[PDB]
Amino acid sequence: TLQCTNVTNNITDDMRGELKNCSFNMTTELRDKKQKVYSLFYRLDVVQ
Amino acid sequence: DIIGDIRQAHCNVSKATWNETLGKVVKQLRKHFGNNTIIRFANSSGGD
Amino acid sequence: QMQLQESGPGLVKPSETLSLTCSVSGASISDSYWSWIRRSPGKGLEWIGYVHKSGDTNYSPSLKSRVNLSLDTSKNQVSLSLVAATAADSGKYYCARTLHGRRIYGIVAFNEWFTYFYMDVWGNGTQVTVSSA
Amino acid sequence: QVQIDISVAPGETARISCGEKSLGSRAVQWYQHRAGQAPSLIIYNNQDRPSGIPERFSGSPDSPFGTTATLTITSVEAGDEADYYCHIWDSRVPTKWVFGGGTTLTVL
Amino acid sequence: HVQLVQSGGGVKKIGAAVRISCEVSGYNFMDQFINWVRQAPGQGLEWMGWMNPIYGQVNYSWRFQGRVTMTRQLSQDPDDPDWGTAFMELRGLRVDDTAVYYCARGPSGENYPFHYWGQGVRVVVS
Ligand SMILES: *[C@@H]1O[C@H](CO)[C@@H](O[C@@H]2O[C@H](CO)[C@@H](O[C@@H]3O[C@H](CO[C@H]4O[C@H](CO[C@H]5O[C@H](CO)[C@@H](O)[C@H](O)[C@@H]5O)[C@@H](O)[C@H](O[C@H]5O[C@H](CO)[C@@H](O)[C@H](O)[C@@H]5O)[C@@H]4O)[C@@H](O)[C@H](O[C@H]4O[C@H](CO)[C@@H](O)[C@H](O)[C@@H]4O[C@H]4O[C@H](CO)[C@@H](O)[C@H](O)[C@@H]4O[C@H]4O[C@H](CO)[C@@H](O)[C@H](O)[C@@H]4O)[C@@H]3O)[C@H](O)[C@H]2NC(C)=O)[C@H](O)[C@H]1NC(C)=O
Ligand SMILES: *[C@@H]1O[C@H](CO)[C@@H](O[C@@H]2O[C@H](CO)[C@@H](O[C@@H]3O[C@H](CO)[C@@H](O)[C@H](O)[C@@H]3O)[C@H](O)[C@H]2NC(C)=O)[C@H](O)[C@H]1NC(C)=O
Ligand SMILES: *[C@@H]1O[C@H](CO)[C@@H](O[C@@H]2O[C@H](CO)[C@@H](O)[C@H](O)[C@H]2NC(C)=O)[C@H](O)[C@H]1NC(C)=O
Ligand SMILES: *[C@@H]1O[C@H](CO)[C@@H](O[C@@H]2O[C@H](CO)[C@@H](O)[C@H](O)[C@H]2NC(C)=O)[C@H](O)[C@H]1NC(C)=O
Ligand SMILES: *[C@@H]1O[C@H](CO)[C@@H](O)[C@H](O)[C@H]1NC(C)=O
Ligand SMILES: *[C@@H]1O[C@H](CO)[C@@H](O)[C@H](O)[C@H]1NC(C)=O
Repeated sequence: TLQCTNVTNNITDDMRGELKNCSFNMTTELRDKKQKVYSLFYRLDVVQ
Repeated sequence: DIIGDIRQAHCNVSKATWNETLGKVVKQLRKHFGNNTIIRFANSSGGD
Repeated sequence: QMQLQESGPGLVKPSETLSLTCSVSGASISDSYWSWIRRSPGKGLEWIGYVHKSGDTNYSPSLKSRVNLSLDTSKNQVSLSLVAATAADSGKYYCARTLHGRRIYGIVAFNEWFTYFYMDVWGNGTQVTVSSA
Repeated sequence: QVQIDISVAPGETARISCGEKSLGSRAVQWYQHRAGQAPSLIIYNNQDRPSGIPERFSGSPDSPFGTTATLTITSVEAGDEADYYCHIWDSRVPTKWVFGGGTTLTVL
Repeated sequence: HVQLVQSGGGVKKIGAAVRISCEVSGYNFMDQFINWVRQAPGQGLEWMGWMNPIYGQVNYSWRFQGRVTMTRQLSQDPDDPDWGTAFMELRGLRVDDTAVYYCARGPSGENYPFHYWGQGVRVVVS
């Protein structure tokens, strides 16, 4: 579940934020521990 | 992290060449539908 | 070559309007935008807002409902009015001339630019001190 | 904001900084404030300057990345003692209404 | 065989949207364009366009452009990859289109002329 927000751009009302800044959890090499990483996705790769 | 400016990816087509090519296409299409007829294009109207 | 004359009593009881008028002498009110700046101790001078040519002024988000601006054509002057003033807004006021700015970095047809305003002629400033006594 | 005290030896250049570098195309503003006299602008664009003010001052052009807005004072003069304030216009991160952290320049 | 059914007729007040569903199975759904034919009482058949479920292609008539949406839904799981549902949403209808709607189709490899037809959803406006 990507906890995600809007890029802090100078957008207008019509010009939607075409980059969504999403942060989430992932499993590293050590199977016991889980890390939190962030990335950027285009608007057509996330559904609510 | 996105560095620098944020813009919208875009395409350009040279107007004179495009208009002349569409004129040629109209000329050749008018042969298969009779000489005196009207042709008007319109963008795609749906789908994925 | 315009001299901006700031007339203001500089004293207003708490919870009342603080009104000052920057009268225009050298030029006409419809030559460039008019903006206002407030300097207070503890922070740098703040760009509190501006007035558009068509009277469509803009204010800072912090004090959008606390301060008001007006422009009159019969008398060449601009008017600023604080609403429900407290003891923390005392200091110095400047009425300044501002010019339109248009720097382009993307493609105009798709927007992608910003309108920046700057300063080229300032007033000599006025001192306002608001307190109970 | 904070009146940080920076002094420059006469005859040598000085470099003043404005904090909180942005991450896009910029339009920089740089104003001065001298006690007892009317404040006036110094820089209105990175490589464009107003008339009347002598050539001694200049600003950093942020056309390449990593070039923070640094105010260069070349051939300093005893009359340069003032307060220097920055008003940053920034593209990605939103409009900065309040001027940036100021500096106090004094001549030694 | 060639199984095709309809759903969602009825009577509606002017100014509302009529949804008509046509659900098809018994054949691979990728091909075989759906053809949406409207039949108005007292007159011969009229055609209001067709849809292609490969990519939701549409091709309307000279009258309905701006009033119709020929949407589709494929099968998500490969368990039953040949269960298709073509939806037609009609909007802002005038009082003069009380009719019956059929979702016809065509032969193997082509689209003209129609062989199979549907029982037909009847729509009336009040
Ligand atoms: C598909 O088609 C679309 C059609 O729309 C294309 O879209 C266009 O895309 C381009 C870029 O891809 C965009 O370019 C920007 O344009 C804006 C708007 O300026 C326009 O108008 C100017 C008018 O200037 C007047 O004075 C000049 C003197 O300088 C004079 O020469 C001129 O005749 C005129 O009288 C034009 O000059 C300007 O052309 C510019 O284009 C060159 C592109 O690389 C540029 O390098 C040249 O200098 C030339 O001036 C344009 O037509 C420009 O403002 C913008 O350039 C500024 O912003 C960038 C990004 O930050 C910056 O790097 C530049 O250096 C420049 O910023 C200068 O000015 C700032 C003012 O505050 C200053 O702060 C900066 O520090 C910098 O100042 C210094 O600059 C140079 C750098 O070396 C230095 O030498 C100077 O001395 C100075 O100190 C962009 O160029 C178009 O806007 C856009 N739309 C249109 C309608 O064109 C699309 O590209 C196509 N795509 C494909 C794939 O085909
Ligand atoms: C093909 O070209 C036509 C040219 O008209 C495009 O029609 C226009 O499409 C836009 C965006 O879909 C419509 O704007 C929308 O209008 C509705 C009004 O109900 C509003 O609710 C939306 O918020 C949006 O503003 C515009 O009205 C429409 N114009 C007409 C005359 O139909 C069409 O979108 C193009 N299609 C493609 C796939 O490029
Ligand atoms: C995407 O969200 C993350 C949240 O973790 C941002 O990361 C921090 O963002 C703040 C806000 O400016 C910075 O002060 C921190 O330095 C950032 N931390 C790290 C480790 O990067 C991230 O900046 C956001 N992305 C964008 C483009 O703003
Ligand atoms: C990533 O994992 C961490 C913990 O491993 C999550 O932190 C907590 O997650 C629980 C859900 O199990 C929430 O109820 C808590 O509210 C979370 N803590 C905080 C401080 O929010 C975290 O939510 C996961 N997701 C992300 C994006 O970090
Ligand atoms: C970001 O995009 C969303 C899209 O729904 C929009 O609602 C929001 O106002 C934008 N800005 C922020 C700061 O979330
Ligand atoms: C396109 O080319 C034809 C060639 O005859 C010309 O008549 C027409 O004016 C052109 N259209 C435009 C928009 O230039």
